[PDB]
Amino acid sequence: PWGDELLNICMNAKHHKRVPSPEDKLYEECIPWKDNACCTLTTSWEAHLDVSPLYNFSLFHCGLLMPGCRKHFIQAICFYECSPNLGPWIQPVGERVVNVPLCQEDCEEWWEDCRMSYTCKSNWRGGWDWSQGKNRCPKGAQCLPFSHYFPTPADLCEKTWSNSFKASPERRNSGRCLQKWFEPAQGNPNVAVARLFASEF
Amino acid sequence: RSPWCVICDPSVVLALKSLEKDYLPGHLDAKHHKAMMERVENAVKDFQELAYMGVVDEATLQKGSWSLLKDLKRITDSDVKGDLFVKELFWMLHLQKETFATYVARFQKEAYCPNKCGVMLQTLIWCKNCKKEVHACRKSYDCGERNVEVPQMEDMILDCELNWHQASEGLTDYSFYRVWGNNTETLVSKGKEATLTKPMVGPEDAGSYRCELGSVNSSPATIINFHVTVLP
Ligand SMILES: *[C@@H]1O[C@H](CO)[C@@H](O)[C@H](O)[C@H]1NC(C)=O
Ligand SMILES: *[C@@H]1O[C@H](CO)[C@@H](O)[C@H](O)[C@H]1NC(C)=O
Ligand SMILES: [Cl-]
Repeated sequence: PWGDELLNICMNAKHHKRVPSPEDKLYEECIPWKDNACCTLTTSWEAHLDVSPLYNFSLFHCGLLMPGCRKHFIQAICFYECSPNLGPWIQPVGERVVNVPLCQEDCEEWWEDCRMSYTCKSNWRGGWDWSQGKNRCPKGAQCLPFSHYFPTPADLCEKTWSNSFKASPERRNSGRCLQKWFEPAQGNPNVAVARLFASEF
Repeated sequence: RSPWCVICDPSVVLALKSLEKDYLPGHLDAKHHKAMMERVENAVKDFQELAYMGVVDEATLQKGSWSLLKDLKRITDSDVKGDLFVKELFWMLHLQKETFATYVARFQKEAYCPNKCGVMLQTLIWCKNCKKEVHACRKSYDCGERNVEVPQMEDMILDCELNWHQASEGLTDYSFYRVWGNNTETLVSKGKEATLTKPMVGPEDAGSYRCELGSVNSSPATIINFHVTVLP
């Protein structure tokens, strides 16, 4: 009826805590989730690594990203790894997450801050040259601005992480979309969203 | 497809504008100026010589720029004209780019993120857009334990300094904590001093200590743990 089954839980993926609980200490961008996290300190740290061991997926493939752009991606990782408010979007493929609605501001700022940075592909979900252990751009793939390969914010949100996220037309504080980062001072705006979606309505 | 990082130096771009407006009139047929410059601008807008990350430190950039400027001035001071001038100039740009590639490859292998543990913030310049911003070099969460034995009644010095600290940006204070067996801590000093001195030590000063070098950011730049033995 209200999906409490689906509230305050962690997905069964390889890095996740089996159940959420508070953390004394999380690294940088993952701190907003301290209160109650699906990530350990180690996980939160690993989210900030160049070629983070979590996915062995390189952000530098077209060269080092502008720091502003790197920040967005890392936050996305913290969110996926640490959020306890994802139940409604969990699916088995041992579980993943599908079409989590990221508020338009989240996708817009991300897109905006990565405009100057460079990539070679528009579907990062596959088709890379994988020979070094880490992905590199395949034969003939040109490095160009993000705004070329992801013409809209929506493209960026949805395609980088294989439809884990959905770019919502809904804006923030609507009750109906999640933030991939939030200021810890202001308290977690995703809890109510989670509750809403767990419900029949 | 990337610019030659050297145009991120204003003196370089101004030197090239001066070449166009001041040098070409007296040294090359007027009917060639336009095309010559288009060709130079293209030389600088693409740098094919280079696993290149597209970044450079101010030092490397400067070295490159100084070098290019020395050679360019060599040519303009020689007062050379016409086909000769054209050939020398483009040879020189070419040579310079190759030289610079060397400087970059060295920088990547020696000066980029030289920290071996912890987190160093270092300013870099992004070649594609000349934008100068600070990059976080993340090596390890830790910097690892120090085992330290101090003769009773000599002074205990705990050194938190690493080589790279002085060069890193966005660092704040060295914090030293005692780590008690009951899982609590006490902050014993917090300051710009990289070492902790505790004089004329007794058995009561043995045990665990931790250094945190603080960051303008949310997390510390260096964590070092010390285990102190007092030798009677
Ligand atoms: C990342 O690389 C390591 C080391 O080569 C490999 O063993 C591991 O399976 C990779 N991690 C993931 C999560 O795929
Ligand atoms: C923990 O142990 C230390 C050292 O024995 C003692 O001074 C301190 O009062 C203890 N702290 C607490 C909170 O019990
Ligand atoms: Cl959340």
